Amino acid sequence: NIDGYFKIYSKHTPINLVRDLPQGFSALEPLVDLPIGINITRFQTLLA
Amino acid sequence: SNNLDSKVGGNYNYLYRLFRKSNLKPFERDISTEIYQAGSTPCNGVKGFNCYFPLQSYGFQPTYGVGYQPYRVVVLSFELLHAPATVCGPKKSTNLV
Amino acid sequence: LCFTNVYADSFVIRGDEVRQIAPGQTGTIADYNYKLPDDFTGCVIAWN
Amino acid sequence: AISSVLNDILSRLDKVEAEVQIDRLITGRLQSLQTYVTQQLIRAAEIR
Amino acid sequence: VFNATRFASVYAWNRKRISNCVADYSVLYNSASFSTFKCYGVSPTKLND
Amino acid sequence: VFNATRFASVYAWNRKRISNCVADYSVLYNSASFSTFKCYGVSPTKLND
Ligand SMILES: *[C@@H]1O[C@H](CO)[C@@H](O)[C@H](O)[C@H]1NC(C)=O
Ligand SMILES: *[C@@H]1O[C@H](CO)[C@@H](O)[C@H](O)[C@H]1NC(C)=O
Repeated sequence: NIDGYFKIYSKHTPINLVRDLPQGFSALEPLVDLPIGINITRFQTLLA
Repeated sequence: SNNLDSKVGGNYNYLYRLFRKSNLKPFERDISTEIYQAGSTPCNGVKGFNCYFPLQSYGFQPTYGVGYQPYRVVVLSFELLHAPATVCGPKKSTNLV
Repeated sequence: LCFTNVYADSFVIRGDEVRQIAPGQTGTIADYNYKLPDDFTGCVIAWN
Repeated sequence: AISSVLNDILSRLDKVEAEVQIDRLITGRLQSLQTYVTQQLIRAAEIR
Repeated sequence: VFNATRFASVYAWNRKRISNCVADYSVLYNSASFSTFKCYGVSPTKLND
Repeated sequence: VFNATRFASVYAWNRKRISNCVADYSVLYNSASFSTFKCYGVSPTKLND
C-alpha cells in the first residue's frame, strides 16, 4: 500500500520440491493496482 | 462561497480539527471525536476539565467581513509522465508515421 | 533615472482582470487584448 | 528542478515558470562539463 | 466537482477519483468565479496539453 | 494579573504591560482555576516554546 494505492505483484512457476521454499531466482510481475485509500494494519487469508 | 453556503445565524455543519497527537501525513484523513487531553490527567467520558472536544465548527454568516466568509476548495491532485495515462486534455491525436 | 522612448498606454477594465496586465499572462485582456512583451520594462498603474 | 528531462519541463510549464527550473539544469550540467574537462586536462598532463 | 450542492467538512474531506475521460481545464481556468487557481508542478495554461 | 485582589471595572479596563521576564503558562493553561481559556492566534500548548 503506497499513499492509498494497494498494489499486487505475482508469479506462478512450476517446481518439483518435497518440503521447503525452493532455492533459486525469479521475479513477480505487477498484476493489479487499486485506489482503495484504506488503512491496512493487519491481514488474514481465505481457505476453502 | 458566501452566497452559496453562508447563513445569518451561522452554518454550524462545517467542522475543523483543533487538536492531534501528531501532524498528519500528506493525504491522510482522520475521522475521530475522541477528547483531547490538554491536562496531564487522563480524561474519560464526553467532557472534562482541560479535556477538549477535538473538533470545533465555523459559524458562517453573510454579515461577517471578507476573510471570515466560507470558501469552497478543490485540490486537483495528479501524477504525470511515468505510467499509462487515463486522463487527457482536449488535444486531438494525428496520424502516426 | 532617464528614459530613451517613453509611452503611456491608457485603458479601462474590470478590476478582477488587473492581474492579466502582468508581463506574460493569458486571460482575454492579455490574449486578444492588450498583451505585454515578455521582457516588458515599465510600470503598471491602476486605480478604482 | 522538477525533472532531469528537459522536455518534461518544457511540455509542462510556460516560458517563465520553466526558466526557474531550466536555469538550474543549465547550471548543474555546465558544472558537470567543467568538472569533466578539468579532470581530462589534469589527466592529459599525466599522459603527456 | 465544482457545482455539487453540499461540499464535505474539512475534517472528513471528500475524495473523488477521476479516470477514462477528457479534461477541459480551460473551463476551470477561465471562470472568474474562482479567486485562486495555483498549480504546483504544471503551469495552468499547460493543463489542456 | 489573574490572582489580583481587586480587578478593574470594564468601563475603565486596566491595560498592563509585561516584559524582561519568562512567560511560564504551566500553572495557567494546565490549572483548574478557569472555566474558559481560549487562545486566538497561538496554540496554548505553544506558549512555553
Ligand atoms: C492505521 O491504524 C492502525 C490502528 O490504529 C495503526 O496501527 C497504524 O499505524 C495506522 N496506519 C496509518 C498509516 O494510519
Ligand atoms: C494564585 O497564586 C496562588 C499562590 O499565591 C496559587 O496557589 C494559585 O494556584 C494561583 N492561581 C492562579 C490562577 O494562578
